Amino acid sequence: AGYDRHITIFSPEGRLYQVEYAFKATNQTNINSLAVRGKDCTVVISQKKVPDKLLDPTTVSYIFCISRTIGMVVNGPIPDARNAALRAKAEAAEFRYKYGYDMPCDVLAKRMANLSQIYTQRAYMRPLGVILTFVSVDEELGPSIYKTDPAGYYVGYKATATGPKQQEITTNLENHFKKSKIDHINEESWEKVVEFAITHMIDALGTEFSKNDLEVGVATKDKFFTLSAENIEERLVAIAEQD
Amino acid sequence: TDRYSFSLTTFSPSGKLGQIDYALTAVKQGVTSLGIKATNGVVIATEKKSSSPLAMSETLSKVSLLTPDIGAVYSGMGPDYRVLVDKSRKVAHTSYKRIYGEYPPTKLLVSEVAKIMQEATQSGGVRPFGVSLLIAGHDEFNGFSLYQVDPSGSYFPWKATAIGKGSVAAKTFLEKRWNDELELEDAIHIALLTLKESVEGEFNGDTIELAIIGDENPDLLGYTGIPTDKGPRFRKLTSQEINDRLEAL
Amino acid sequence: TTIVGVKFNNGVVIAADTRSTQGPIVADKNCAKLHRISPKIWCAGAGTAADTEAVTQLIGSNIELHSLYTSREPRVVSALQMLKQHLFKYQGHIGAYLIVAGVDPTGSHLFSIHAHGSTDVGYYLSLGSGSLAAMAVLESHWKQDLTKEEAIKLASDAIQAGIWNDLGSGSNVDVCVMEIGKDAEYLRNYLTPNVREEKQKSYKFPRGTTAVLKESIVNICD
Amino acid sequence: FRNNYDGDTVTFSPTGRLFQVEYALEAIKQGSVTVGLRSNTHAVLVALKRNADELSSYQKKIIKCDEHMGLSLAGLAPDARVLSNYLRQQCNYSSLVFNRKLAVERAGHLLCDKAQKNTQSYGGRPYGVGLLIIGYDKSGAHLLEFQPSGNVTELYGTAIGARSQGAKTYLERTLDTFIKIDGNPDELIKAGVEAISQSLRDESLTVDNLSIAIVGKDTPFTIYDGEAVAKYI
Amino acid sequence: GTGYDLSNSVFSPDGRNFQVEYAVKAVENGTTSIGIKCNDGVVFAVEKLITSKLLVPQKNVKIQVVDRHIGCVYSGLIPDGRHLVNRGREEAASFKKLYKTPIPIPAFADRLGQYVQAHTLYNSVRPFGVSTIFGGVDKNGAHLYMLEPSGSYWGYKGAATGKGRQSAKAELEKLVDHHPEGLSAREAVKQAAKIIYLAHEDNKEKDFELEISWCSLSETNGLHKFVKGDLLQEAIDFAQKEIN
Amino acid sequence: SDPSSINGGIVVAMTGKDCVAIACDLRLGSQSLGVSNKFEKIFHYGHVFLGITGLATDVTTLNEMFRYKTNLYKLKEERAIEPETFTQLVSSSLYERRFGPYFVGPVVAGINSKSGKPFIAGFDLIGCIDEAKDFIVSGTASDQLFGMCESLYEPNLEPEDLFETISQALLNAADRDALSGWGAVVYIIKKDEVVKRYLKMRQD
Amino acid sequence: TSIMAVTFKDGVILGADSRTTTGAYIANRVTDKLTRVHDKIWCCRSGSAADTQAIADIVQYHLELYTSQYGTPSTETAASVFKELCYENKDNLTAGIIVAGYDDKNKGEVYTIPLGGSVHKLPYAIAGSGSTFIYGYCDKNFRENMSKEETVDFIKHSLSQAIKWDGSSGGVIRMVVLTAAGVERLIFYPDEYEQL
Amino acid sequence: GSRRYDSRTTIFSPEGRLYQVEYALESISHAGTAIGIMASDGIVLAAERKVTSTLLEQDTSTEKLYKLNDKIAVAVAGLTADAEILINTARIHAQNYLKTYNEDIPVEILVRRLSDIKQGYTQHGGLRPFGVSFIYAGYDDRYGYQLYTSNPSGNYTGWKAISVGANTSAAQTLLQMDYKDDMKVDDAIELALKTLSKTTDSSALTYDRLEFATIRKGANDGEVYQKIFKPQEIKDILVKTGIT
Ligand SMILES: *[C@@](C)(CO)[C@](*)(O)[C@H](CC(C)C)NC(=O)[C@H](CCC(=O)N(C)C)NC(=O)[C@@H](NC(=O)CCCCC)C(C)C
Ligand SMILES: *[C@@](C)(CO)[C@](*)(O)[C@H](CC(C)C)NC(=O)[C@H](CCC(=O)N(C)C)NC(=O)[C@@H](NC(=O)CCCCC)C(C)C
Repeated sequence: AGYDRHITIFSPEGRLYQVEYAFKATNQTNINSLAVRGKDCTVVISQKKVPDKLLDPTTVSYIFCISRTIGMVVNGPIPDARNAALRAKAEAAEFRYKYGYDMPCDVLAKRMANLSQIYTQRAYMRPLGVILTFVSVDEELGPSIYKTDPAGYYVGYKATATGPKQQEITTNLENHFKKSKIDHINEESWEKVVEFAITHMIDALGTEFSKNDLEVGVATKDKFFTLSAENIEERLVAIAEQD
Repeated sequence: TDRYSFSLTTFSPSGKLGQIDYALTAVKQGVTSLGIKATNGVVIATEKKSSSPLAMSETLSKVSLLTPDIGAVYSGMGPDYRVLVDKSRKVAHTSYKRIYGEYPPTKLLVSEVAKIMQEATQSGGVRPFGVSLLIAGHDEFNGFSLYQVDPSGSYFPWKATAIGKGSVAAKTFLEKRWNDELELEDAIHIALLTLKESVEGEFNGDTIELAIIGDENPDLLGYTGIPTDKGPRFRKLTSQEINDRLEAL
Repeated sequence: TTIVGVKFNNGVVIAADTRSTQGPIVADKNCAKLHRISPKIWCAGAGTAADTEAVTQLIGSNIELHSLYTSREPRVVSALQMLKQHLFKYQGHIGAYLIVAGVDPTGSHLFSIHAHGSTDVGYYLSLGSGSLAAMAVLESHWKQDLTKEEAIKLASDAIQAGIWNDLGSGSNVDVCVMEIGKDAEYLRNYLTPNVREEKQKSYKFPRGTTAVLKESIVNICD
Repeated sequence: FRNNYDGDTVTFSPTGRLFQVEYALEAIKQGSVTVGLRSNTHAVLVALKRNADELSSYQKKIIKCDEHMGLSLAGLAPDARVLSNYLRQQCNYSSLVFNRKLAVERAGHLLCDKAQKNTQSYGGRPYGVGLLIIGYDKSGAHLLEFQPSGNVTELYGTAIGARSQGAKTYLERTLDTFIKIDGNPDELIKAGVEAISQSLRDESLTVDNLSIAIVGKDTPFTIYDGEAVAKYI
Repeated sequence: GTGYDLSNSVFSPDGRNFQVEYAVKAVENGTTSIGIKCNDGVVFAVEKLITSKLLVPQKNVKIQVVDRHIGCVYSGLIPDGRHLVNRGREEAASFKKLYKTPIPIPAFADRLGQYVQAHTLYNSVRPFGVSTIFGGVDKNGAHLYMLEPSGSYWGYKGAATGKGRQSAKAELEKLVDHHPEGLSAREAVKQAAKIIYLAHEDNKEKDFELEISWCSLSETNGLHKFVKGDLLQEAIDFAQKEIN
Repeated sequence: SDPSSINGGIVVAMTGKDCVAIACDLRLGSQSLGVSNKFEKIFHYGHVFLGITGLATDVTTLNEMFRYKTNLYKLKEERAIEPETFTQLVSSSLYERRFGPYFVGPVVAGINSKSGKPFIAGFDLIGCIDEAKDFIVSGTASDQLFGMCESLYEPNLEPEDLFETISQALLNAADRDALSGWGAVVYIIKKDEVVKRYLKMRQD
Repeated sequence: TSIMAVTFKDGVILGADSRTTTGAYIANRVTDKLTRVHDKIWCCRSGSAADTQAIADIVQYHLELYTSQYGTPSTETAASVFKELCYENKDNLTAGIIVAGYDDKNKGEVYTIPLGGSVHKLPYAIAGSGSTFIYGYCDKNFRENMSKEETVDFIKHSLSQAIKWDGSSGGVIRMVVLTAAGVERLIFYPDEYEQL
Repeated sequence: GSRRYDSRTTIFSPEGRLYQVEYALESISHAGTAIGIMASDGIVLAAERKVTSTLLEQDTSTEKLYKLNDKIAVAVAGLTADAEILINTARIHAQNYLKTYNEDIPVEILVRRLSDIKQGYTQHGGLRPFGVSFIYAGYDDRYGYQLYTSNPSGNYTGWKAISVGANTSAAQTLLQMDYKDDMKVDDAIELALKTLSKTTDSSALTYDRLEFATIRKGANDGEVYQKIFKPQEIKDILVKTGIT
């Protein structure tokens, strides 16, 4: 009648309250993110909020380069976020050394989601208060988005969004794929896919963005990279010409 | 450091093992899955409950192959199932195939899985697994078999059964329809009808996962040469193969 | 042993003899030196017989579990990395010499591994005591852009060089063909050029030739 | 309030306090008073010893660590035995490996770091003793104060123990005097006697009651007891 | 029922680690300290509460050095800050051992960061009771960091923590605006003395000592070095002339 | 010095029309000293017969071991071990001691109770499976046996016939070996019944 | 083996023969002894085939992990990793390695790591059994800040002498060019270099 | 730390009772009833499964009866999951014995060892006890036919007739009323059925709910034989006694 809420053991109802409270933690940063697939690319967009005038904007990031091909975006507090990243990087390097080929997106995801499950069963480990979104252009499955949570769950997406205002972005995208019929963004270049993602972020959230409000990651054939404030700026000049 | 070297499932005054009772509650909350055994095959089926209209249902397999002749399905917590499947595959090699050069019989791989779940009942600092499994398989000496494995670690052989949400109403539906002279095509027919009572939404090969343990599939082996190798008996049906039996249902 | 591996335009072929020895005496006149790792990755083994058979199985077992974990077809480079790291670990005390080849979603591959764990890559390779007899044939008849049938011929010819010319090689020729778009075909006893000639006499003894001291029935029941 | 946050040292109070550490501090306040004081030439320890009966012995408060360094204790005696021993090894190691007399400033950093590891890990209780460490290394005379929280402080003079606030105001008042006592050990010991009696209340300090230690330039660390301290009464 | 604040690794129903927030309180109770990043280096300073006339001047050092190019100062529980530097010192030496090159500041930050996050993961450990301000000069320019008990760390133009964190930040933000084109290494030292003196209003009952250090490509040759004698007296005299 | 050469002893297995035969000599010696004329080298676990030559302590151990392992197998599987499967359990068991092996030369013989197929197999000391359709040989006079079988053997022999052939193979091979002989025994195996005969040979 | 790496005005070039032997039998005549540990850091392998492969695989791993966290490693760092593996396991390895890499700040850099596990930074380095014969040639020919054409010639002439005299060296001459422009692979066949 | 969540499974009550042993024994009193009766010419084991379904498979099922050995067998009452862990050591133990002494393990030595494993979880390790009671039925050249019982406490005893599981008090009195020493096996077969038939909480006692075994030495083979009754055989014997 008390401690079934403090460690990772079942409640009378069959629930794990420490897992449920971990999901709640992922929204502490008040930052939304989304991910879409192009013809032969994948784009992650996350909000960049730097509320303190004493910070260095370039050090404030929730997007990580896990490997040469895989990138990861995190919804959650930064120390848990950086924890998860370090492991993902180590897990990636080790896979390549052991198996002789770069770790796929869906495989890395499964791994990190298997680890998350462990913290859900063993009592001395707490779950991490983070939702991890991995992206790549897999040499077998093409553009890929895979997302893991504190429950240990993971699934592949056509597109996804995460954060406090997730449902706004989600319904917006769902309506686009019912309209377009296909399950990706029909565009040749990644530049016009980054534009699409920012456009649908603005149209779903209802807020305009400057070069410092955004943080972008792009996955192409054999390369994941993050855009500078300047590349985003170039991308924001392009959206403000069609409208 | 791990200071949890003591049991987390203990006996309550009444004789109940609290954590197991609760784990079973989680299994009732999970999506319905079932299994039926014909004279010349076994069928396992479940419903793909989608987390978001944006998620791709193919990337999540609720039905899994353990050995070429053995398949598994579940009701309950997905992540716990996943890691169980990983361990179930490994144990089939380490404790059997690396010793005898052949795959474990259905009853013995079940037995190994049961044990893995039992230890989660007694070891220091762990909760039980929150899943019930259905294992369907074939071996040369036993024929076709279907087993149910509970969070406690217990296992029962079944002619037919279901687990999860509508398991009560589904078991009643199966009792009406099952006999000892069923062909495998019939068992699939019943399986689809039994699963229709559980599903409110779309009922097609896109939202329903189904696999069989039937004849040897020579064209699924990947190689020709060895006459004693005739291919796996586990076959997962495609979205299209399911719709073929739903058009006349 | 003699073992060879030849790349052609649309895949790779590997071949081996079937002689097994214990000193100067032939242990098995027809053993299989070709090993399935996965359905589309096969392996030729030379050296310590139990060493090749065991390292083949260990890795094959690991590769199967990997393929399930990842939901992907196994790659030849994976099997290559696992074998070499294992062999290296044992500093050559596991005396397995391997030609590993096959097809995967990244194309066709042909490699070789030594007991100490080093790996070579090539279009044509051979190992074993019959290595030199076979390699001489390969260096003489190999050309680029071989058809499947030309690759079989060459690999088969190379194994024959070992069978006739090397004492640590003989009996039959086992072949396996791995093609890009097809299911790999295993040709056990592809050639049988060493059929024993019919005996001159029969040595069936007239019943009662052997003197018997004691007779009984054995029991198996329970 | 306090009830729930004092079970172990692993737990923080809502205010940000570590109660187990703070109760360990209380064991020092119950301990017998001891005092330190230095000049540029010499560093001095004066300690009041506490007996159980008039049939028991007065338990010793001063320990040698090496030929240039030692300390006085207030609180749990076994914990002083553990901690003084450590510094004896750390002094020993510095000598054998580096042919070096381990400096008193690093003495404190080692005690600070050892004490801290007990305040963060489950199971381990804090230490229950305060230490007044006097030394003479390659940079003159030093005196240190040790609290089982970890806080080590280099001072000219200080006191710990029961009623030790009286002695601490005295040394605070007569700074300009005792710091200039260079070259005359006696008039520094006699300055430390007049310090400790500021913390007396009930008893008059006797010949088997008083314990004095001195280190310095031309003097090594030594212990004075019995009729050898009779002159300072 | 609750009791969510009794065990470290536990999450509250709102998704918080109450034990960490309780450690923050220990830091807030601690003595104030800052860091000023400049156009080629970093300047650290800190308050030293003089309790008695019996505390020896210049003797109770608080700013620590990791390696030769990094320096750290902290508010909160000192022994915890010492422990964090011992780990910092090992971590940097291990990096120099394998990679030859001295550890980059961003690399060193994550090292302390992953170590502090580790102590919010298990019930058998207590979270660190320190905020730490650290940084230095590496292969590409200067870096300044601030590390929280949660494991959070970011790069800062100016960092401040402890008792007088309010007064400091308010004064730090005027600097970032009045000097957008970078501040010099020399200027920052003087300006660090002022910030400490003005954040001493928060405790103006007890006298205090001033302790400053700097790491600067052109002034200290990229090595961490304390401020002594004539430069130190120069910085005091600037604070006195600004406070009046 | 050579552990395979201290105690002596030989074993031979041979297949025929719906039958297998396994045979051994009774000698246990230490170098020149003949010690026991009773030491049998064949064992069975259900219908699966195993023969072992080599260092006799290892023979004795590996027996006890495979009884231990087959007993546990039959209890879990609820069925007797089969020759094909047993062969595999012998290989993995030997290779487990790869770098500190048992100094033995195991031989497996029997009839698959399900398919009715005759089966024999041979092993080296580290578990390399040597599967043959005709005959398998083991022990200190394997050379003499290899020559005997390769000459005397013809396929599809009848139970009575096979007995004559295998016995004459073993006997003449044991008489050219100083460390084999002293008696002998021959198991004739059918799908239903098993017949065990002791042979009359030289005792020198 | 015969192997070398040479710094020049624009960057650095690595060169090797392609022969692996077991005694007097050539196991492989088309070996690539030039191995990538990072995008623009490569190495020259001599000694045990098994040992040098196993070492290089680990270095590539370490630098891959370094890149995830700290960015592009310096050539000096790549040397340190090799040094650590070779020195600390000196008793169990027969491996002599030349590390070469192009940094955009440091231009061209060559580090040599012989049997001991010691590290030496040089303008150019030669190693392998065949290198002994070309000590005189290289010392009298090498100049600092040569052109690409000039350096390719210098390596081509040197390794041809090594191959000419040393029975343990032969096959083709492989080179790898490391500059700001990227990575270039060069191959020279017997009929070309024997005639020099 | 973890101290808070420790049930302390191996402690005494103020009364001097082991909490967990008692609560586990309470668990067993709910499980299906098992009966063992030993006669002059053999031993009988029977059990009742809790209620189940028609769908349930009866041919492949053997859930409460187990073969430990060539000559030893067991009936289970409690968690099957727990029971199999112990049954597997019991099997290993017997084999170890056989490997050592070249003789089949005496029935008591086997029983004692399991009961010692059980006693373990009672005294150290802080783990829960096995929720299992065993009846043992075996033969050896020393005591002949033997019948033992062991419960979670690690205590074992020898019996002429015994029951574990549900309604043992009711079942013990009924045996205590109809058992005699000069009993034939087939007389003891009838008794076990009648006893279960009178304590059954279900409407009727059918074959699909029963498991049956005999460890009878053959009145012609002259050696010990084990027999686990297959559904059809139980179906036949149930009509004989008069239960249809
Ligand atoms: C060629 C026939 C060359 O001999 C092949 O490489 C062949 C490999 C296949 C897989 C059979 N090798 C053998 O048959 C080896 C040759 C003996 C050998 O390599 N040595 C010189 C030691 N033979 C064996 O593997 C045989 N085993 C043994 O002799 C026992 C070795 C124990 C090692 C401690 C078996 C065929 C019986
Ligand atoms: C030159 C060919 C001169 O030896 C090179 O250094 C070359 C190095 C490249 C990177 C492979 N080395 C070899 O080819 C070596 C030569 C033997 C050696 O240096 N060792 C210390 C072993 N060959 C091998 O490494 C071969 N393996 C062996 O175990 C050598 C067998 C020698 C007989 C005992 C492999 C190429 C298979």
